[PDB]
Amino acid sequence: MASPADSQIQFTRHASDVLLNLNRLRSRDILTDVVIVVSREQFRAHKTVLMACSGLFYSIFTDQLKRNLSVINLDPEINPEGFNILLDFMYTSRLNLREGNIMAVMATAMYLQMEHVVDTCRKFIKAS
Amino acid sequence: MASPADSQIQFTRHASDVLLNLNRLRSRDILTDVVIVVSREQFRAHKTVLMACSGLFYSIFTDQLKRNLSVINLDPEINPEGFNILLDFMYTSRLNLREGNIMAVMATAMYLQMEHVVDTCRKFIKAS
Ligand SMILES: Cn1ccc2c(ccn2CC(=O)Nc2ccncc2Cl)c1=O
Ligand SMILES: Cn1ccc2c(ccn2CC(=O)Nc2ccncc2Cl)c1=O
Repeated sequence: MASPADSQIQFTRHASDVLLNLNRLRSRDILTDVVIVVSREQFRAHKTVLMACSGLFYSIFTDQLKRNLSVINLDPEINPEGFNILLDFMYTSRLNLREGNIMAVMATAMYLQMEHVVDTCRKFIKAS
Repeated sequence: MASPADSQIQFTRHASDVLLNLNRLRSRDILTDVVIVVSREQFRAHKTVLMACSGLFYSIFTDQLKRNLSVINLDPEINPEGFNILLDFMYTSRLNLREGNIMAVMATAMYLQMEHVVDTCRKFIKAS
């Protein structure tokens, strides 16, 4: 006895509402379970959201060896501004690309294994 | 120095992709942190997603007194089928309403404090 997801009532704003509420929990540090250290800066997040948005974080936390880490030290060459823009993106679906930050954002998205964002960065370069 | 979310590049499928990947993590029991007990049945979930989708779970886990609970026993009158349909909805944006399940689903959504789903249930009744 079943009901295929395809025949069910679609709530067109549900996914966007969930992501906005996850961002609100991040803003209040509710159930955050990791600190991402990026040179002199620290960013708290939900490992579930990191894994949902990044090949790097997916590959780290899917491994039972690293599943329970509370601190991740990113590569020391990663631009914290680049990382912060992408973390915002993960929690908002909005990507802040500017002439001043495109190379930092693109290099960081390559490291985080966010292929659709890297492609978008290549589109932004083609448009400037 | 800032960039308002409103002037930023919108990824129209990002929120839906995040929610599908959270559902995949739930399907593999990766970083689930609660068991919801509903009479004879048990359902594992992510407290962050429960809080994002339900006034009842928001109010429970926002309280530092209950923030760390690993087990929630729902009211013994809650229909496990009703609960399972709504948990699926939380993780998919798809709501399985049928003549056979509408009253169970609506009663459960009232208990979970999911006002937009209760309203939709009232619309389904008006249409049958
Ligand atoms: C190249 N690459 C690799 C991974 C990736 C992206 C963009 C987002 N993600 C995360 C992801 O797929 N997570 C995931 C996949 C299956 N089950 C659960 C989860 Cl959480 C990417 O571009
Ligand atoms: C009546 N009612 C109450 C709550 C509710 C719904 C539907 C989803 N939610 C969850 C929610 O708002 N969560 C939330 C709010 C602020 N900051 C973080 C989070 Cl996570 C509802 O219909």
